[PDB]
Amino acid sequence: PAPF
Amino acid sequence: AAQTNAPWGLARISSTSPGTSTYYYDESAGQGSCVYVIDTGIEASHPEFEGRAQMVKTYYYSSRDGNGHGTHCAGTVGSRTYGVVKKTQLFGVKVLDDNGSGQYSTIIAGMDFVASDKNNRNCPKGVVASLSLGGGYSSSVNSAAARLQSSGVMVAVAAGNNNADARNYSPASEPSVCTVGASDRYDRRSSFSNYGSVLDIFGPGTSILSTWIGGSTRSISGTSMATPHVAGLAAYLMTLGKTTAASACRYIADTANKGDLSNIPFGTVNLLAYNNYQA
Repeated sequence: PAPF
Repeated sequence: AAQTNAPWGLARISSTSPGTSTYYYDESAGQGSCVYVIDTGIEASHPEFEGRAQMVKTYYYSSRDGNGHGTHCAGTVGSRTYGVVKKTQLFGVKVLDDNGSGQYSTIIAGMDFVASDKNNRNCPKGVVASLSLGGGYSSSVNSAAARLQSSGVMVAVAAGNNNADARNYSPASEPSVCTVGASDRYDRRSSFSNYGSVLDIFGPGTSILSTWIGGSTRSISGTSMATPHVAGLAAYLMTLGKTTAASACRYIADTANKGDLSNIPFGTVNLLAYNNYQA
């Protein structure tokens, strides 16, 4: 998946 | 130095107790260090970066931060008002698109990119890479983070926001990098913060005030927000000569506020980034  | 009425997390990091409002830090503030914010890019022209920020590689059509997450991250790392390290050099690696997503191969390429690019930049005190991103378990992502780490860059990475064991969770689970959990204003683990034994430390991640695109500011929450406080703290500490890229995570854990967080599960460290500033 991606930003976090 | 002190920043009055600072955002809470800045104050938290330089405090042994929650509730304070001044951020106290050493005036060196990260100068000489470089922090690669591997994200969505950074609005380099935002007044708050005062020209210390610049895009170095994009994997997209533009180098621009059409998201803000990146600018937000870059700001807690080192904008003037909202950053941990007010004088650090920011380099933007847009591995993320304007929507905040991207592919592991592009994130892994951004990481190899930085491991190589640092060799042609002047970062006398160390290089940090802040990665407020992640996804499901990937041995190649982990791996890239471990090569980046081993090339001599302090890798700070978000634990993630699933209120789960970060062991799942890449780059978060690469035990050689620094896995950052999030905390709130009251010392509680951030309701969304990942936990587990691979975490190394916790930083303020709940409603963090930082720079936004458009030349503005906005408070947002996340382990993405805690990561840069610690990448920012790593850069500050490295410019201070307290640690190195290779042992900055270990050093932040060893000098942390211990046992202060509440809602820390058995197995997870109870450690809060602390700059240990003394006036």
